[PDB]
Parts: sequence; C-alpha cells; structure tokens
Amino acid sequence: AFEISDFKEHAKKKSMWAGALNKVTISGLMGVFTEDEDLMALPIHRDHCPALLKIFDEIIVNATDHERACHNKTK
Amino acid sequence: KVTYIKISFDKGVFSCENDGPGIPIAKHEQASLIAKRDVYVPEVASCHFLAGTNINKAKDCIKGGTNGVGLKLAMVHSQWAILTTADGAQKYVQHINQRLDIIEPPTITPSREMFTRIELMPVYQELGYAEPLSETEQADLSAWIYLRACQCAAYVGKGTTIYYNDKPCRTGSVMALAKMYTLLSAPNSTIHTATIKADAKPYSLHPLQVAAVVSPKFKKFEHVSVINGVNCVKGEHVTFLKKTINEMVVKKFQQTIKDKNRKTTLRDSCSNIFIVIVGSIPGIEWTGQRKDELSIAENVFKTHYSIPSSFLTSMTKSIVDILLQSISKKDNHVDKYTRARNAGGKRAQDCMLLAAEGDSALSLLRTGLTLGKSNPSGPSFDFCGMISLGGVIMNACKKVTNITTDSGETIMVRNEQLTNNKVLQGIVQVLGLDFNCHYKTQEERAKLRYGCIVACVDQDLDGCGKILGLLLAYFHLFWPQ
Amino acid sequence: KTINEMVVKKFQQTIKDKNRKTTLRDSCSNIFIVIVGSIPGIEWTGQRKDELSIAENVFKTHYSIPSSFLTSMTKSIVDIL
DNA sequence: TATATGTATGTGTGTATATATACACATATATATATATA
DNA sequence: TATATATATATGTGTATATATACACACATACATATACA
Repeated sequence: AFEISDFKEHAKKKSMWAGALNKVTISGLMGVFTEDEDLMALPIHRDHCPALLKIFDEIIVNATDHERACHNKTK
Repeated sequence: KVTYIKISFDKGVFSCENDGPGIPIAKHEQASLIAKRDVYVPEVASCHFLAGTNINKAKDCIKGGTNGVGLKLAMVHSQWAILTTADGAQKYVQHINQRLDIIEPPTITPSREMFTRIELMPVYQELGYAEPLSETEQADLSAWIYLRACQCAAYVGKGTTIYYNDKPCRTGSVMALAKMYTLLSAPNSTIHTATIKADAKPYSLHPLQVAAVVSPKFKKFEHVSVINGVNCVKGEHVTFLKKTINEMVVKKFQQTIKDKNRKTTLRDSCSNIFIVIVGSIPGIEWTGQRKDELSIAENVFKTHYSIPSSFLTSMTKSIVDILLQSISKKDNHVDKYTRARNAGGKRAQDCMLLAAEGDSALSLLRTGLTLGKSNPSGPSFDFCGMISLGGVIMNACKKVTNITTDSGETIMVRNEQLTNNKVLQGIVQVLGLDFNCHYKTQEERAKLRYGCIVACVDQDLDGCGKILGLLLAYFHLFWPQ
Repeated sequence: KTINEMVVKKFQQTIKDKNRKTTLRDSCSNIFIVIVGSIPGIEWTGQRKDELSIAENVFKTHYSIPSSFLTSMTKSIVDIL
C-alpha cells in the first residue's frame, strides 16, 4: 500500500530527522560530571536515544545562532 | 520474483530496471484529492515527498527504504526522467522533467510485460561537473556505479542477476568482493570466511556473510559493508567483529609471547584487517537519509549472534603472526655485496655475479677487477658484481618436504630454518629469483637481475668439492631449468 | 595530515635507523584535540549535522597552522615514538 | 576421552669452511648544536 | 652574524671477547592424527 505522510507523522516515525527514535549505542557518548569542584568529561556506556539528545541540541544551537547573529549589533 | 536488476550509465544517462511485479498502475485516491486531478501511484512514488510503502515499516523489515524520499531526490536532481512500469496488463509511462517542476500526464497502454525502469539525466553542471562529463569524471562515475553493482550482486538473492551496462556483475559472494578490494595490496591471499548466525527470530532469518583478508601491508583497519542493500560506512556490526577478534587476539598474544607483559589494543589487533560484511539486519535505524551510519544497540549482537570459532581462530593466528613479525622485523629490514653498475637495467643479462667464499677472496677479486690499463681486455665493475657465500652453504635436500595435496600434485614446502638463512636470502634478493616460477621460457629467464652466477671458490678439495656441490644441489633442487 | 607530515620528517631525522616508515595512525593515536570556531560556507550530510562537508583545499589554500604549535606537537609525538 | 602413530624439531661429537666485537691512549679536525643580540 | 656548548672521527700499540656453515646418528622433546569410542 502506498501512503502519503505529513511532516508531523513522518518525524514521529522516521529516524532521518534527528536519528534513532529509541535507545541505541551511541559511540563516543560523553557527559560532564562534577567531582569536588572539578568538571570531568566521562563516557556514558549506556544506550540513549539520539533523537532525544537532538531536541536539546536543536534549541541550544538556535540560541548560539542568535548569539552570533547579534554579536556585532546594538542589542 | 525479481530475476534481474539491469543498471546502465552511458553518455551521462543513468538507467535502472527490475522485473518483479511493477508499481501498481492505479489511481491514488488521497493523492488525487490533494492534487484536485487524476494522480496514479507511480506519480506518488516518484513525485510526492514522504510517500511510499515503508512509511509504516515493520520491526522485522530488512528493506533499506524507509522514508518515502529517495526516488523524489533522484527526480529533483534530474534535468529529465522517465518512469516506465508495467504490471502484466498495462504499461505506464510518465515523464518528470526540470527538477520535478514539469510532471507530464502519464500514458497508459495495454502490455503483458512486468517491470520497473527509471531513466534519467542528472543536472551535472548544477552539481559541479562539466557538461557533458569530462573523460575523468565519466570514468570515475562509471567505476563507482560499477562498484555499487558488484556490491548488489553480493547482497542480492541467488535467482537475481545484476547487470551493469549489459554485462553481468561477477561478484556473487563476499569472497569475490574481498578479492576485488585486495587484488593490489595483497594478491593471492588467504580469505577467512564466516557465516554469522543468530538463534532467535527475526535475526536467525538473516545470516551475515563475512570475508576477511589479513596482511602486514595493510596500514589501517578497513571494512566494506552492504547492510540491507546499503553501502554504509559506520555501524556496531563492525565493532562487534572488531571487539570479538581483539579479545581472542589479546588472549593468544599473551599466550604465545613469553614476554608476558606487553599490552596491545584494538588498533594493534585490527590494523592489518580488511573485512567485507554483507547481509540483512532487522530493526536497524539510520542517522539520516543518506544512511551512512546504522544505529543499533551493541547488545543485539552480544545476545543473538555468534561468530564461528574457526574463523576467529584463523584470524587470530594470522594477526598474532604479524604482531611477532613486526616486533622482530627491525632485525630483518648486513651482507657483503658490491653492486655492478648495470645490475637490473637494460643490459642486465650482460652481467656476471662473482660469488666468492669469504672476505679475503673479495679482496683478491676487487684487486683483480680494477686493473684499469694493465688489463684492457679484462672485466670490470661495469658488468660484474661480488657477494660472499659465507663459508659453507646449507643444503636444502635434507631440509625440505614434498607434501601431497588433493588435486594430485606434490608441492615442495621448505623449512623455517632454511627460510631464514642469511646467505641464501642474500643471493635470492640479489639475483631476483622466484620460488614458484620455473624459468622454462626465455620470457621468464630475462626477468632476473644478472645473467649468470659464477662461483669463485677455492681450488682445494673442500672448497672445490663440498660447497660447489651444495650450490649445485640447491639450484638443482629448486630450479633445474 | 599537517601534524603527520612534520612528525614523519622529524622522526626520520631523529632516528638513526633511517628506514622505518610510520603513517597517520602512528603519528596521531596519542593525540586529543579540541577545535572550536566558525567556518563559512560549510554543508552537512543530514539534519543531525554529524558531519560537515567541504573541499579539503579550503584549508590548504587559506588556513595556516602556526609553526610553534606544530613543532611542540611533533616533539611530544616523536618522544613517544 | 583416552590412545597410539606418524609426523616434525633439536642439541651433540671431531675436523673442516668463512667471519664478528668491546676497551686504553693524544691531538687535530669536524659537523652540526646552541645563546642572546635583536 | 655572532660566542658558546656538547658529542664525534682517526692513528699505533695494547687489553678483553663474539659467531655462521658441513658431516652421522642415537636420543630427547612436541604434537597430532586418527580410532575405537565416549
């Protein structure tokens, strides 16, 4: 059967947008952990959802985009 | 079934045709409601983004397709394209031009054929190429497509022929693929093979075929993967094989080494490996439309798959051989050899090699070959070399074995002591001899570096009899011609 | 590649063996690098932006790595080599 | 799962064949290494 | 361009040592390749 999808349902079903929509092994996955006033970058040896990290990432890069866009400006 | 996939690439035009059931020649209701005109299924399949039969993929589905996007990506990068598809009662021809801007109405006739063909001209100029393609661009693109077809031919089932520009594609096995990729770095090499099976459905329905070559002249680890038909370049299946091989390699390295302290990692384990992995994996996901990288939990393989131990053992053996060899290759890389001026060139067969017995003999011969005008009719270093026989030659007649193989031929395999003799290694490297040659024809007898070996030995009974007879016995036992 | 070319040069210099041939894996397997900044005109391989796409010559034509950094790096790496 | 059973290495003796290496000592020369100048 | 290192070579008469190959055969150590099975 040939189906036509909209953006919404597509993005919920398809991994092409943000990565896998379930937990997979992400090679090089790191996080920052505090050990007595010291930041350490440590590996996270546990599967996680790439799309879940992407929704954080998309907003964060929108913010840093705005920062560059405004850095030579008045406001 | 699909019995063939014909791919062609000629004068810029690219074409692909398969012969299973065609795409349904039928009106698409919802697509027509959207378009407010009559739209058939092939037009949705080729012109409607996010549309296809894989929008709702099953967890067990091993098709590469998932997004309903790829075909329209082809159309959008086509100056012109032709979709032709027949279902056994009708044929359907639709032309899709100007990067999906002009979608001509289709033409539907009766036909009893059954097939699907996409034919198109890319926008080479818009994409950075010459118009028409240059000699180099054309040859590069043809080679790349030819490669992709070979990969299909290894992934596709056994009732399906893959054609490229009408010739069938040879490489129906991962061994064929391995040989193709290593024909230059490592011709005539050993191909480790494995069929990696799983015990639980759906994984047990899809064995992974694997072929690997292991060579000291491989500089880094390297894999070729066709997974679900996709030539992807990153995925935890590779890491599964890498880690398994490494664990075994570390175990046997610490076993075989009596140093017992050195610690090697995955780069040491795997940098001499080239692997081809071909097959289907259900339930995988990708990191984008390109499908460069598959996404999966590593434990899928730890739980379900097992690499056959014979393959692991073979691989570990080859790799640990290389490891110890690399540790002691610095002591292999000092013989006494005076090269003639014309050794190995255009007049190489005009040259002699005066193999003397020690170093005082070389003092005599170098005194003799330098009488420049006291001997105007004599020889000199323009066509004469020198080398030392190192005392007494080893014999090979007591240090070799004729072993009988299955085809009915006894091959003559040497000893590890005879192989590592520094004197005979010197004359083989100097003369350029080859052990598996026979030198029956003159076309083979002109591939050497000198024209004759000349034994300048002593005339006392020891040097005239013993080491000259052992030199004759060596040359008789390996090259009587 | 830049660090490797310098590392190979100084390795053959410092070594009096003068025959051994090392590649990029030998050169670089003891390196951890952080690179931060902006590059105009790049493209990606998908929405995720895991991989940027660019002609290598952009850097060969336009950018230069300061030699003091290259020298320091090559020194540390050849010490390990 | 123990058993043989035919494979392959491996020092060892006398009389031969052909080589290799560390150190001391005095003084003139050398080729690249180094400051600090800047 | 300069003043300054620290290592580096060669000569005669001395002080010390190392190592490859042939040749025969009784003997020692290492599998490994089957063959009943189990």
